[PDB]
Amino acid sequence: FMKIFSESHKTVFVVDHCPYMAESCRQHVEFDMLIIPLAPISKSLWTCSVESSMEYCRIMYDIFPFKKLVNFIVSDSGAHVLNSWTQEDQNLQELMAALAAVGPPNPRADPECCSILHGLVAAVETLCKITEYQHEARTLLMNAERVGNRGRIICITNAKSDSHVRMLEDCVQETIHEHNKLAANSDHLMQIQKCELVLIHTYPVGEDSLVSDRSKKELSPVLTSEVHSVRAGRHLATKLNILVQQHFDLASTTITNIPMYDVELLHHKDAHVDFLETITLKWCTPRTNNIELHYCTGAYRISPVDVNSRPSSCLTNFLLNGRSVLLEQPSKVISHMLSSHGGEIFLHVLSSSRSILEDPPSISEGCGGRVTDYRITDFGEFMRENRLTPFLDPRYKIDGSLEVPLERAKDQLEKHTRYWPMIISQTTIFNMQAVVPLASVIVKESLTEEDVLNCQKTIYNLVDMERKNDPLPISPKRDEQYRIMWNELETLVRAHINNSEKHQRVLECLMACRSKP
Amino acid sequence: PTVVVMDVSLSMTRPVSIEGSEEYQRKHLAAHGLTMLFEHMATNYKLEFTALVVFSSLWELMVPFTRDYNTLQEALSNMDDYDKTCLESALVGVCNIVQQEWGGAIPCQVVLVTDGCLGIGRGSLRHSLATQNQRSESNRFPLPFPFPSKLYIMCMANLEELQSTDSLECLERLIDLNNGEGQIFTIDGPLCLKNVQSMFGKLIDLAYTPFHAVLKCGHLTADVQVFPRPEPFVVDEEIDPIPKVINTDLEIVGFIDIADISSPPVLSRHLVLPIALNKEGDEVGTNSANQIAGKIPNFCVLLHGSLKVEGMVAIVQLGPEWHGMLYSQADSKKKSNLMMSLFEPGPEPLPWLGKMAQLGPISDAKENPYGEDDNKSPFPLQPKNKRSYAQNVTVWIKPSGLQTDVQKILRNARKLPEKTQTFYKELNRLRKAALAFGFLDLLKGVADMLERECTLLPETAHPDAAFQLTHAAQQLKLASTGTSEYAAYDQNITPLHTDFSGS
Repeated sequence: FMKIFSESHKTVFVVDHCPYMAESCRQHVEFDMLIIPLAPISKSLWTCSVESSMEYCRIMYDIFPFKKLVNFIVSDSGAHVLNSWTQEDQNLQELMAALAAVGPPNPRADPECCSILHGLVAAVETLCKITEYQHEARTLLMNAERVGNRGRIICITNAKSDSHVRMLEDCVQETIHEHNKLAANSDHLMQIQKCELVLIHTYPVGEDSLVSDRSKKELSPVLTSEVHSVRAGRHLATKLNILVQQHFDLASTTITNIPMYDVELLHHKDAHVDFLETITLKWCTPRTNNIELHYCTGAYRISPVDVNSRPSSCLTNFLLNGRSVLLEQPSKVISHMLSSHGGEIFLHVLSSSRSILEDPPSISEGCGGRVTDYRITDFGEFMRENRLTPFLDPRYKIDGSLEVPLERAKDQLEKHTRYWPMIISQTTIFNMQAVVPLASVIVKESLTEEDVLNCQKTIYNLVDMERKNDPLPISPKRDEQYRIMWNELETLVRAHINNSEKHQRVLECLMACRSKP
Repeated sequence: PTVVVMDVSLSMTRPVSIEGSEEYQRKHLAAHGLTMLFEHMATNYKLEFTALVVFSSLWELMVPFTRDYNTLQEALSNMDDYDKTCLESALVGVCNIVQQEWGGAIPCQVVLVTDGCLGIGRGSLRHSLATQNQRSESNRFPLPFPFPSKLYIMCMANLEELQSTDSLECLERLIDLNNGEGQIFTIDGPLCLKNVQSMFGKLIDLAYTPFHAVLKCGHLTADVQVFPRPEPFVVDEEIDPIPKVINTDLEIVGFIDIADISSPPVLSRHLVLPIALNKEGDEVGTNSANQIAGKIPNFCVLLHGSLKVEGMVAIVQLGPEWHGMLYSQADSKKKSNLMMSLFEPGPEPLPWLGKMAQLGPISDAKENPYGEDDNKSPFPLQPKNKRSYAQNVTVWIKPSGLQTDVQKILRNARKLPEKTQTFYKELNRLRKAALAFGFLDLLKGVADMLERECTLLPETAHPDAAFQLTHAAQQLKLASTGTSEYAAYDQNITPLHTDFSGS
């Protein structure tokens, strides 16, 4: 098997575009609210199936931005693949434009050779084409490509009878069998080790279904089939909403007590593994200054079931603005947190039980706990000056084997700590404001011309201080103070003379100006 | 945490040696072994929580989870004697007291001390192992433990005695029911204090040896202890099968503000505490020793103090393509010390940070990305494509979803030419969605509603409103036909360039 390459890696939709799909679902839509009100209108079976399948892909793409690919196929007199397996083609906007280009089914059109079988064959053929992720796994193993290739075919059509449905299953079974032989003898295709066929029969409301439900049946060691009979409109969309939760192991979470109804979110089931069908979490009133760093055992992307409803819009827009939401299970228990990360909303799993790290040992009773003069302020500035920042394009400062940004950050920490006394009483030059212009730049890789001038001006000022006999923070004699001060400054400069030739000249300036060694 | 399950049944009162080689009973060598364990914990594994459970016909939580290993030691003194054994019921209690305190994600080690004599009958282990399949959820077997567990069984009976009565086979069956997570400890020789101490000494080396490491930030170093000892991590058994252990040298590679790290998902949290070592790597002879170490400046104190004051975390390299963070206790009214969390192994554990290898120093940047007043931040990184909730999407499945779009179009239709731009953006928004879904009848219905709004325009209306409403209503009907006009997805409805403004 392959873990990421299960059935949900490849999903192929097959919707029929035949004239009979233009039939009205006979479920009235009230668009005009309050004069004589306009007559309600109804959607076609094709519109109902395109709505439900696109909503299926909306929830999947939010929760799985990568590695869960879709191929959308429409079937009439032929098969039309609207997008490929590439991650770039996993785009709802581009799918809507393609669906608009094929247009609605023409009721007064030739219904000959118009069949769902065209897209069903195309579904089998694209399942044998390699995805980008599968192609990369093949190149790696060269365990020599034990790469799994599984898929799922979701087919929405209007079938004649159960006999007609069984014929569709047998055609898919025979097509998988024959094309696997062709895929085996091809250098750029893969056989279908497992395939799940989901046949969804939809029909207008008020009629009696000509197709009956049938549970999963093993037609082949590769193919498992399963049929559904569901009314078009709200019922058909509810079926695909349940199917998207089963196909991708999704759980439901309902957030209550939202001050501004209730909001339902979909996410991977692992977000509720720690807790123990819907999980009700109460909105906790956000304190103006709560804990900034929460211990999190898991963060899972979400997707709102009713993305455009006002309660769900108020919740999502609240998170997108920058504020987080704590969630409570009905003192009290805060178990989850909703937080947006650059526009992407994750459901954070928090810890509710007692911490095994509670009541830690006292800092004061451990090693170095009785030292009172740690340079906490200075080292805090050290941390601010050594903060990390993302680099997108590969960069350099010479030429050769490329330079890694994190290695340079690690290297800067090495240079910055070649001389860094941890306590106040162990240093003199790092307690003097006059040394800052030199100490802050002498640790650099190379010195600019203004850096050299400031290093020399620093050394020149220290000579003025020694002549005026200014007191020094050394933590004893005035002549002994500057001797120790010069030795410490010499130690710092010598720690970096190999950086550049300008560093060497700074030392030459120091040795000539300091009190005679 | 640790749960000690001690057998106090009648068989534990049998002599250790019928030859009179030693005076102890089975329960006395059991107490001596657990004394050795508790004494080791009290000095080399102080922070471990340990509970004591005794069991016979009934089981009782004698000491709840505690770090006070004196009270655990005192519980082994003058222990009462009882009767039969009921091992399964006590293991049910182990599941209860563990989840009731720590949940189901914290690794716990269960130390079962018994002589293997579990009898025959109702509460016997031989019967419980035989009736493993039945009863289903109402009376399910406690093994495997719902939490990550190790089942160490300390046998107060030699190998020859256990084999002579099939008792050893039942104890081995318990570990197999725990997916092999655990180990049987037996003595293939004379039962005595010397061999029992050797037995518990092997348990100590296996399950309670503290994890030593070196915390480094450039040339600033400190010998540290990582508690609890990190569990070896296996990613995917098919792809990457080697268990990952964190690097002994914990190299800090940079710092990130707490607000930028947000609240990242981590594998586990661990306290990082300095330890006093000497020439041979010995930990200072395991009050004069701590007083000397207390006056030696330590990098952990400086690091933790600065991390808390600055509200920052320190990124650590746990290994190749494995990173974590060091931070201070963020609840400000609890006790605080330095601790470390491990990220999911890989190059991009956190999307809002990007690839960890591409995080570099601000010195290599052209401008300071955090701002001169430290008022900006290069974080969070944003995903290349927006999500459905951070972007305009059309959903007309529920009737209230369609009525919301037409009401936003109607509201802006009654506010022309002020809201001309948003009126035509919401109009083309519904036009494109109707062409994609094949819901052309909606275009006819909306166009009829725009014609009604134009006729119902009050006399106190701007003159341009009537022109744009009929223009939008007519161009929407021409799109509902399907014949190539505005039925194309790309051809938007543009407003009429009326000259009502000042020429």
